[PDB]
Amino acid sequence: VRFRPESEIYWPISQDSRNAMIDKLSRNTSVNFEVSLEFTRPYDPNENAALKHSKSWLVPISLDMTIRAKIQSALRGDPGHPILIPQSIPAFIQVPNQGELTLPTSIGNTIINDGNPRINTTGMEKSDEARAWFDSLTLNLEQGKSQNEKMWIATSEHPGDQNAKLWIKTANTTYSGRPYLQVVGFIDRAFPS
Amino acid sequence: VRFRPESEIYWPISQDSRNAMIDKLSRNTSVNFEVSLEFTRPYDPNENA
Amino acid sequence: SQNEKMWIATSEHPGDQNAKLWIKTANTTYSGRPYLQVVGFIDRAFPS
Amino acid sequence: FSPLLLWSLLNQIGTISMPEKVTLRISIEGYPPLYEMEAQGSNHDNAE
Amino acid sequence: FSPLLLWSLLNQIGTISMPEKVTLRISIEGYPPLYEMEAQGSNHDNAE
Repeated sequence: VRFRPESEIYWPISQDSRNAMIDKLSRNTSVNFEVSLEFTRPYDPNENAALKHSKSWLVPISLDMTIRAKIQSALRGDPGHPILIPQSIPAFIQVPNQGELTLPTSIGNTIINDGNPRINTTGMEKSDEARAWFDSLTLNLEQGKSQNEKMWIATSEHPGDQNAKLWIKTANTTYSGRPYLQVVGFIDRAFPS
Repeated sequence: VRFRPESEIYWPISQDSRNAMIDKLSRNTSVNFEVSLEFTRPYDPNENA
Repeated sequence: SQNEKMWIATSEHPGDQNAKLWIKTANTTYSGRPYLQVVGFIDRAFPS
Repeated sequence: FSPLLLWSLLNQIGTISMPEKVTLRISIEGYPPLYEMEAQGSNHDNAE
Repeated sequence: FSPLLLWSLLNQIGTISMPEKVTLRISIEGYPPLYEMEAQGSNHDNAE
């Protein structure tokens, strides 16, 4: 599955929703990131309705003041500010017969251990243990001539060592020249009675 | 539950949808207001959705 | 301009205000307007 | 009295988690909404 | 052994078709999405 790096629609935010986001960033509360993935099946006239499979990941924002200030500047519309979300999207995913998307854990052990082992020595909790082999997302706001035109571009970075021969190479677009975001899915179709 | 008084997005109306609303108001037909409230629960893996 | 068009909501309590049956609202930390409030009674003990 | 005990242990009323997402919309019927708002949160600490 | 044969023929695990529509969204919680993208196609030939 290849997604275009640019956004399909412009950002439909109001000034008062954006001001609220910046003000919440100013304090010391807990703000979160969110990545959502969805798969939709055909009609299936035997049981009607299209089966949908969803899963979302929440990545806490660092409590350090400098990172939050950088995020505030990025949302305000400053030129160079790559919002960074570490360990957000999985490169490999599993699509079951019904339910929520599941992570490939067998390949996770191979990637985290073999190659160049990364951290996994600071007594990391079980919440981030199953997320150590994920990719990272960087986001930029190209804006445009006016405030009405505001679009975001995404870009991914492979964990550990790049060009590790475990990665399927990406495309490069036939109109803009930017890489395509890639996800590999393992569809399960042999369903039960 | 506390909602912000302002709106999260701008009004995405077209001139022809707005003109239709005003014209329907001009006559003596029946127009209605509408208020909708929604609550969403977690995934609940026992029964999904 | 016409591209920027937003609506603001505001609520009014029925009957007598400050009737001690109302939970007081907040007042916003960025604009100063009251927050719309709803109190919910969630039911979780579901059956078999 | 074994079926009665089996049934009593098998009923076992359960519980479900509290909502995290609440939405509100105000509109004139048959047209795009005039107002819409969102109130997310799982820590149950923010004012929203 | 007729009930066993009936059950074995009646189980008959089935198959379902592959997805055609995939969506992705990136957002800060409680706000309109910052990015959203679509990947449609049924011929399984386009690069998307």
